[PDB]
Amino acid sequence: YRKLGRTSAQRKAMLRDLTTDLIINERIETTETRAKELRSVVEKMITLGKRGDLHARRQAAAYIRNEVANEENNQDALQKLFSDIATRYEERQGGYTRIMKLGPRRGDGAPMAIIELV
Amino acid sequence: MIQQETRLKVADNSGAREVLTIKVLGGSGRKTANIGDVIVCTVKQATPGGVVKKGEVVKAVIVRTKSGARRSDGSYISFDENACVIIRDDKSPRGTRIFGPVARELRENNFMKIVSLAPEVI
Amino acid sequence: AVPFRRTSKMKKRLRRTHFKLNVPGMTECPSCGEMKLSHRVCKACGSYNGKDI
Amino acid sequence: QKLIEDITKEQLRTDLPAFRPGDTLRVHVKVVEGNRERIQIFEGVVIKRRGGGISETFTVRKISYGVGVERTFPVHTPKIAKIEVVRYGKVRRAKLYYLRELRGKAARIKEIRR
Amino acid sequence: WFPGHMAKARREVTEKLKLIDIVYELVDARIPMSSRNPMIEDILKNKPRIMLLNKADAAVTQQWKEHFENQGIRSLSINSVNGQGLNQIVPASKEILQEKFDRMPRAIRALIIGIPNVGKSTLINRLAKKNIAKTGDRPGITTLELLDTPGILWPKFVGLRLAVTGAIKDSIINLQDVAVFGLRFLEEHYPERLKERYGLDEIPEDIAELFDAIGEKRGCLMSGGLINYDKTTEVIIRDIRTEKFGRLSFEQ
Amino acid sequence: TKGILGRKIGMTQVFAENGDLIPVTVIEAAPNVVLQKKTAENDGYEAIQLGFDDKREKLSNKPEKGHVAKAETAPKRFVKELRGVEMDAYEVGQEVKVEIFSAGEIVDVTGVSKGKGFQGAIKRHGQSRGPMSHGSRYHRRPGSMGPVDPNRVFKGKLLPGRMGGEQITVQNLEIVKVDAERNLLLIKGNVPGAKKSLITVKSAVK
RNA sequence: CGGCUCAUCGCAUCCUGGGGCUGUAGUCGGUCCCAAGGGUUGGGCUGUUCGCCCAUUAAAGCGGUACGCGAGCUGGCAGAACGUCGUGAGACAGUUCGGUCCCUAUCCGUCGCGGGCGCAGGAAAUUUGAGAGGAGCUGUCCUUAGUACGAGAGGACCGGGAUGGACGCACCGCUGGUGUACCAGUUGUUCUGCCAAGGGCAUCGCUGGGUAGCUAUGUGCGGACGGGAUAAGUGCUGAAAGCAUCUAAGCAUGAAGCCCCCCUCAAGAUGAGAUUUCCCAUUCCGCAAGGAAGUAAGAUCCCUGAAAGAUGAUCAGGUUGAUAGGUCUGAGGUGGAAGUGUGGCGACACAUGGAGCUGACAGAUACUAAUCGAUCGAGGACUUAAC
Ligand SMILES: Nc1nc2c(ncn2[C@@H]2O[C@H](COP(=O)(O)OP(=O)(O)NP(=O)(O)O)[C@@H](O)[C@H]2O)c(=O)[nH]1
Repeated sequence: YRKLGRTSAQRKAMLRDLTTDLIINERIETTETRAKELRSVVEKMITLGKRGDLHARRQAAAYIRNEVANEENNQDALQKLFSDIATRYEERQGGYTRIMKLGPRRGDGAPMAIIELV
Repeated sequence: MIQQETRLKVADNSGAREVLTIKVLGGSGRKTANIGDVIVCTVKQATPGGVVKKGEVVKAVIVRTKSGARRSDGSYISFDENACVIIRDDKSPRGTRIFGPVARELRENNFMKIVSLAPEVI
Repeated sequence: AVPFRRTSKMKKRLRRTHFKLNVPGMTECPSCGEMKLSHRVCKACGSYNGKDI
Repeated sequence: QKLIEDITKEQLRTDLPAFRPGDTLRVHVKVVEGNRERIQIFEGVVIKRRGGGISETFTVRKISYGVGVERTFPVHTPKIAKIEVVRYGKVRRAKLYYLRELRGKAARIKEIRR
Repeated sequence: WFPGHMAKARREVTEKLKLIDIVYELVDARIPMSSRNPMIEDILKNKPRIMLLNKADAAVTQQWKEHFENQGIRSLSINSVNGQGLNQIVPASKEILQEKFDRMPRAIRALIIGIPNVGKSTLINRLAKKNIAKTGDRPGITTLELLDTPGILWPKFVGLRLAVTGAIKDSIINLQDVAVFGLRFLEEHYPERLKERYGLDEIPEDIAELFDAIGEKRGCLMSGGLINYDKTTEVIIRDIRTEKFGRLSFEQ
Repeated sequence: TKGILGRKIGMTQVFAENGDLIPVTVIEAAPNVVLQKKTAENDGYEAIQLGFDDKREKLSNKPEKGHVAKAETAPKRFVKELRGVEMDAYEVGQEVKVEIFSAGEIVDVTGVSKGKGFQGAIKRHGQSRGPMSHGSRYHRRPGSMGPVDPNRVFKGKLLPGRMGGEQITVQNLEIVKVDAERNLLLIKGNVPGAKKSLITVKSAVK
């Protein structure tokens, strides 16, 4: 696994907020290396969504930050998983995302990509 | 894993208490002695009325290692309190009788007089 | 340490040889385009293997 | 290691009993000093239960005349004759390392029989 | 048991054993006979020399002096604090050495050596009226007309009676030696003296048990009621060198 | 002087009719198939081209495609020879397995070492440390190159370089057990090579 | 200055090998040649070389290279105390403490790793081995054997057989260490509305463990068998020299030296090796000499990875696919989840249940990601022989 350029306490918080930002907007522009590591933790989030246990909720609750997720429903990031994300991915086993890569930006040299839910 | 300048304890009734190593007899240059090696020794604390006295320099045999005495046969032995027997010249100790157990690693060499006085051999 | 000499007008021109960077990979787009870096979605059309994204 | 585990069961011994990591069992060790086998029965408490298939292992601590004796008897070895349990003891964990220190009256709290 | 600090120094210094007229030897007043030096006994021949037994603070001293005097050597006891016995050593440098005083106004240069920590560094400042240097440890310095404050000690190293005056190094050479032996002199010669310093009623036989009887009165414990041996080694040598037990002898 | 060569898998223990908890290696290779006979009068000396772990046509190549039709075997990988084998029982197309080795026979291994990456002077050349305290910052550095009057460096003085990726011979090893059905050789001791890498198992050169 | 790293080097040898002569009955010895291949210590106490002590060992070899090595390390002049000298200012190969010597490597050397180009066509593999490097130590013990020996005691030689140390090479299955996204226990506050259960931070909060990988103190293994030529010699044959001779002719013999045998790198060994197998002998411009332009065989760009790795490269792989991740089924690890129920005044216990959880470890599985494409890359010159 990639150290992602930050320290460990930063590293665990580096990605949890991405997962909130993932399942809300469904489609993120991101630095591809951070994107390349992220797909192997949020599929563990989605498959943990596909249990439906209350015990399945709390393990996500230790991970997913309680952002207000979808407007005018007050659907939480937790409450968007098991009511909408699980039923959107009932049949497909594995491979819930992909990394279509993009070019580099102007003032970094950093290669880019796009993470969606598919 | 005894070394030079290692604190050892008495296991026989020699009256001695604390033993500081000087040099490992086994081989030449090496300072690591596991079990049964001959270890020349000095004495930091002793009971007075006995065979030897305080600060005497004698020879001795390791009995107890905290490090792993390991057989070829897969078995393992490690003691807690690193003790040592106070021998004189040959493989016969200068002690009267042994405080506590000695491992069964003295079979390889001819130390089969201290094994006779053992309360336990494991 | 110190550069003891000026380096030459030769060897400086003889140092930059393996410095000049390679051509990046260029592939012809499969829909409306002219050039696009291999394996990655072009920014012109925004399509990849028959998929608008 | 799927192409290894097949050879292992053929040499494996099943005649063991299963046991918790923190307990007291007795073991019989076949010893070959000369020509006579001094089959001895070593009993006491156990600490380690580090696995290994072929190399499943455990440790036996036994106080002896004022000092404990760590025993690293191999689970998969014919020199073991028989393992016989004594105390199904309540132990919080699978690593009783700290009773290399509290050697005295701390063997009771860790040996709540069950 | 000592480096090129006393033996090596004396070796090169021994080269000035012809310009020296009177030699001043030094032995301990507590123990006379072991406090000689058999290396300097071989370099110092055919010279009048006077023996001195300093820190005299008497019955055993005088007795030994009588035998020593008849031995061929003159013994004069001096002091380090008071001015007593210095009125017989000053006039002896021009009387005993009358062979080199009126034979030719030549100087009287003296060589002062012997055993360390027994009264060698304090032999210059009271023969003069000014301090020069001083150490309370085993070592000293490395320096009438006098340039003499070195040390003889022992080139190669009976020692049980030696270190009770602390004439050698004791950082770590041996500390249990003075413990196991020195109380026997308090047992064998003056058994009544121990009954008051720590308040013991009767001296027991186990010399290790008398440590714990002393040490629990002391309080230099180590862990959980256990009295430390090595600290109780210190409180015995701390008292015998300050003469807390009084005036005691060694050899008879 | 015989030899198979095959991949390794892991490390195990096997005790056989004694307490001997012997560390054993996981050397499992398929029946080697003589590729091409080197004869002395044609190619300077005698040898046996051997193959192992044959792949499929995805990694095949018209050079290596005709390399095997003389032997009539699928295109495999790791094609090595054996300078020491007999030139009698090793014809073109012959198949050799583990049925050659049995119990109590000295073996030899030459295998590719682990690549530890670009280490320092310490773990490559066995260089010890300097003093870590007492004012000296100096440690973990290979010391002076040597004298002054040469005004140069002796080629052979140690220095931190990349260590690994070269072969290692280990002689005087023994076999504890053979199993022909899983095609497994078991070697007492330890054998150089990371997992899934080829191991020449040649007869222990007495 | 002395050490620390590290070395290499001489022989005038410290031990181990090979013989000589003595005061070597046998064991054990001093002393003189051969010999530089390895190997040659750890403490107190010393500024520390000087010296002293202890324990060692097969023995702690002398010496050189800016008294080997400070752009690699290691302070290890002003103020004072002093004594002494000079009236004093101030002196001193006089004594004690306090006391800051800088560097990003350009070049050459080194240790690696690449890229170009060569090797009269490309490729793909396999190798040859001139030449270079590494390896070269021994101690105890057991037989033979108390045999050979000697008034005795003593007690081998030659030669087998165990077992160590040092040192080198490999490796994680044992044995332990490590593990910063694993596991639970717990403090302090804050945080999701509260309770419960959780998150954040506090050296990774702290303490108890630990997969993987990397590791030594752990484990395996090495220094064998030997041949060939030589030293000192040991000799045989005999000349010079009617005897005779180690020597001149001519033979042997004989050392851990030295070649070679083990190992490793080695055809950029410009002498560019050699087999095996591919691959075609195009289209074209120029009278021709030739020059291009497409392409094979094939490699690569590019992409997912690690057995690899500072990057390059190497290696596994690129949709007739298991390279990676996910998914499962597992392993190993910690080990008794939550919820609920019971019991307890409660703190908590017990039940459902070796539970729940898990980072690189397995094994299946096209579910995602390796698309779609592009580029490079040969038509084999010239003598002469044999065919
Ligand atoms: N009471 C008493 N004390 C004395 C006597 N002599 C010396 N001392 C004290 O014991 C200490 C040691 O004396 P010293 O002369 O420095 O010993 P040293 O033998 O000269 N040492 P070094 O040979 O190394 O210079 C001094 O400090 C002094 O005060 C004495 O005769 N009587």
